[PDB]
Amino acid sequence: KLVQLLTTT
Amino acid sequence: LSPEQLVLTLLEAEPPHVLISRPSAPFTEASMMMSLTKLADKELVHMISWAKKIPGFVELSLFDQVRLLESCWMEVLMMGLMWRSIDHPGKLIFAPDLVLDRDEGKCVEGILEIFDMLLATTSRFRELKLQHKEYLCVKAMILLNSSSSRKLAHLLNAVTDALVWVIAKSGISSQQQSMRLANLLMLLSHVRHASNKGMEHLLNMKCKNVVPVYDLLLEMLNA
Ligand SMILES: Oc1ccc(-c2cc3cc(O)ccc3o2)cc1
Repeated sequence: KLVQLLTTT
Repeated sequence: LSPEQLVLTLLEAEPPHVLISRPSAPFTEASMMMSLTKLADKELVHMISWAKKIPGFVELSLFDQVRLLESCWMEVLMMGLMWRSIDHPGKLIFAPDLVLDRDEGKCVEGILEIFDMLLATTSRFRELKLQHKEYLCVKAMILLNSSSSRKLAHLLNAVTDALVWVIAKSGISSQQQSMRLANLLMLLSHVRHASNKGMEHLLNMKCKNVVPVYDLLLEMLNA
């Protein structure tokens, strides 16, 4: 969750 | 990148205004925690984007970006709450459709404690007449100072340099530029304190499953 938002725009 | 331009990019990183889509009406303990958790969850999404807009942040290791956010998120939320509440003494403007009074904090056990803390710190920033640009630098520092290593210190130093600059523009005495810098930074201790308490209270609410499951919020709360 935190990681996917940090790797997507 | 000069201090002024760095401050400008922080302004451009500002998350959008958030509402919880709740028809105006009195509050209860079940609806208050419902709204507070639902709001925090939404703001958390916008906070991630905000951080990525801070020059150099996405240049940090993935391990650092995660640990920085996981440890400071509540502080950043509460710092935002205080800036929004600055021009509304005696009120905590969590959201346009979520305005709370101190007595309303009595609907939930242990939250009145945290509200007073928030109201006090807010009142403090009010006395100092916190400026928007200062709010931008301060919030940025909270994230960067809530601990690739060198890159971080470099970034933290840049933002710190931006705060000094903002203070220098106010055109006040140098001695008063120092007094103001220290007073603004000393308040971060109170924001970090109201944060730890807000987490403890929230964690306790989770363990009791009194608040719905918000994937992002749950993840951030657990670690
Ligand atoms: O912008 C903000 C700032 C703070 C909160 C928030 C939710 C919440 C829940 C608790 O049990 C205790 C403290 C809290 O503070 C939510 C949004």
